[PDB]
Amino acid sequence: SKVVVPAQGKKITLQNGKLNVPENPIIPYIEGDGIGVDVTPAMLKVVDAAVEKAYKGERKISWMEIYTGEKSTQVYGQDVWLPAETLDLIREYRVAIKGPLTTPVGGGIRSLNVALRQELDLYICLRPVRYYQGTPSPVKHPELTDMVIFRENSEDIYAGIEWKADSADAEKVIKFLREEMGVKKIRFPEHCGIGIKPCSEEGTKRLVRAAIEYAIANDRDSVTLVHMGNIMKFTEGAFKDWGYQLAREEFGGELIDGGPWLKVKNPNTGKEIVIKDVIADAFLQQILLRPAEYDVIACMNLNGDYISDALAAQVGGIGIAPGANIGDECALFEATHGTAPKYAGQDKVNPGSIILSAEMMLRHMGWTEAADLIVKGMEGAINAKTVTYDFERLMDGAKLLKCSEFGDAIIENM
Amino acid sequence: SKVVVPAQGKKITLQNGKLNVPENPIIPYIEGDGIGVDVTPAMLKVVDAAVEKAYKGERKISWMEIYTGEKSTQVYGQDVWLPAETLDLIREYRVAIKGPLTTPVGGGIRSLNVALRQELDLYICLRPVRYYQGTPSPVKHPELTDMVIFRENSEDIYAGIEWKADSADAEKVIKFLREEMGVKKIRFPEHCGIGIKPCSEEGTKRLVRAAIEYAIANDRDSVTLVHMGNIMKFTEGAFKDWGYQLAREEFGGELIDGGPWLKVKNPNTGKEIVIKDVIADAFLQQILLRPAEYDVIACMNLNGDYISDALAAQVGGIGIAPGANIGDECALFEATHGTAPKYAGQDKVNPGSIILSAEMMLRHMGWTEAADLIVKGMEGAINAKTVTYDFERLMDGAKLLKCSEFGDAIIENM
Repeated sequence: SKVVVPAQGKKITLQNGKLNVPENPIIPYIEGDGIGVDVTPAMLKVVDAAVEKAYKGERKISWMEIYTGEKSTQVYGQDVWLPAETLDLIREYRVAIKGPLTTPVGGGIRSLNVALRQELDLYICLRPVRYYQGTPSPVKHPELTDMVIFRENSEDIYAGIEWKADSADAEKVIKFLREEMGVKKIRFPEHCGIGIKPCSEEGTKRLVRAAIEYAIANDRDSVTLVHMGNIMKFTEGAFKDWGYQLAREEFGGELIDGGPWLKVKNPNTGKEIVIKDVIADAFLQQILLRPAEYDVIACMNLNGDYISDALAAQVGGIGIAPGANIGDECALFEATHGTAPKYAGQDKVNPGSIILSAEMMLRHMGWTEAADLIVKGMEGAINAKTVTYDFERLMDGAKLLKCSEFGDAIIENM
Repeated sequence: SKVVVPAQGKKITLQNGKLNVPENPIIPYIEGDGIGVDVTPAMLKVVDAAVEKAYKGERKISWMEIYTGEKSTQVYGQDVWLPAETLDLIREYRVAIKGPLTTPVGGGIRSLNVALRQELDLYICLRPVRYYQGTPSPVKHPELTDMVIFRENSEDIYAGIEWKADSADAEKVIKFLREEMGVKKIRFPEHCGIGIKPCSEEGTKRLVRAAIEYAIANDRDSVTLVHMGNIMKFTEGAFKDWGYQLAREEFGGELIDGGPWLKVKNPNTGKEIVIKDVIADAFLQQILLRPAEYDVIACMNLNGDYISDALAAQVGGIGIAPGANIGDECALFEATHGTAPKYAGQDKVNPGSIILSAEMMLRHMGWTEAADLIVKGMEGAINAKTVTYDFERLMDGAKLLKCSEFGDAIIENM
């Protein structure tokens, strides 16, 4: 019911782990709640422009609206926050894009962002953060940050295995812990809440396999594994050891000096990719202090969340950091920010994060000329100092532009 | 066996939740491994100076060496990393100080820092981070950071309840989760590692009671509760709700506008302490971007670890951030950094973090004139630009001083 398939357009298809992409492809998009009604029109107008320019008129995306979040209840019953349908059309048309989603409070429904990521097994959350010349930054030297994050999306504490304090189930599990497993380290068991953090071999190796394979494809200098593993030996300490095992076994890694770090062969280039580890709290500090020593990061779901958001802040963008959730069978590109409902409908917020995730969506389909064009576009709009509220409270002599007008400034510069 | 009690000195005593502190008190100190052999001589020389000056000769600390870490095996059997004795002498003499401790790898022995913190129920880890005028910083505006962290120390994932992947126990607990509790959200159960994160009411309220009581004592503007609670409803989401319940019930909190944030009465001053919440990933960004809006932070063990280390980096100090572990019955002041064994014995490392934790130790005994004197001392040593390797690679026209020589520069300036 209510999604209308367009007339002209063909579905993308998978053949030999590679995508066959039509000249006229169907790409679904979820508009988003709150500021989604503003940034999703800017993204469609500028992607459309960037492929009319790049392929001088021969390719054209056919856009199809699908639903999640608040707009879905409007469209069906107030009861439904993620229609079973949406999950099928992201896997069928293989590549889709989304704006922001908030979830109802308390009321059973778990973060919709993670319902989608987990129900479609999008196990790689990829978050590249680089500096755009001319962005107001908090830090002194932000040009030294050019990092790419592979945050694991299927596991960690972020899975949602938790029981309410004084639940009949919470008491069921703490009794099992004290009686059957000999756990003395629980300080207060009466009125206590419990969560489970799982970490496995086949889940941490599929994420670090993609992170090393991406360093090889893009001629990157190092892969850092971050983990708070001196305290959590068997979940984060295990992920450090299992990621090293994999660079030894599937990628032929070899010892530097005498440890712990390894050296890996680029087959396409013969350069030497270093594989290292930093414990995550020291890493949080390492990213402000010695940022050029780090490049590709591989980490678990909660660590990757905090590191990404921190790195995005460092370089000047809570609001223009691109995102992708990727799996073997499909992919979803998303805006990374909140719904921000106070400033919604008014067209003043920044569309940068959703536009730069449409860039990431275009590089993945293999349309790199239209994507390099959307980044030529963003570097000029900003060099020319013409920008949105969030970059103008911060600087001198910038001209203030609305959200629909800033997309038109991206087209001007490509 | 081997700790020698000094001849002149009396033990500190507790009476009515307050300390009775002798003119000639006994304070134990654990030297530390690695750079501990260098920074612990600087701390003793400068504290001794700061009380000969302040009390013109009438008070004198009697220091007593107790043991943990590497030096303990030297002193007893190679088998013992934390002698049962040490735990008794910290609780008996009530206030003690430590240098850094590393733990043996793998080999059963859990992080010695947390064995001490957990076995002595030091449930408040207090970490104040402020900027010292003239420190090389990564960020543009570091003077805006003056924060104090109450990291909870008894719980969270940081407790150490974890089982090896493919352990007989790990399979015991995942079978209980799938069969008896109906857990479907575990992506890969074969070859999977598990950890438990507990969060309770009597544990989160004793930590937030201290954080509000400290804001009242020191005339602070706000108390922020950080939690990644939109994803972890029942451990971190529970700690947000339980900390609000406590400012309503024991401190008379009242609603601002209409939520969620509260307003609390200062009885000593009638000013208005705001109680707010930020979800932890956005907080990590909020600390770089709007740092003046935050003051006292209350958070769980893993969150408090990452936030502290990040805040310490922001302002210019991985290596001069003070620390205290506090409980109802005793307290331990510590250096926050690693053992750094490469640079050990050579006397080149910074002694700032252990000295500034001896400051914190002196304010707690109630000797505030000797403590204000140790901070007059550090602000001048740095204004005068005379400093250690770690602050000299970073700046212009500084004179290079060794570690024992930098303590002598702190005495000069008080």
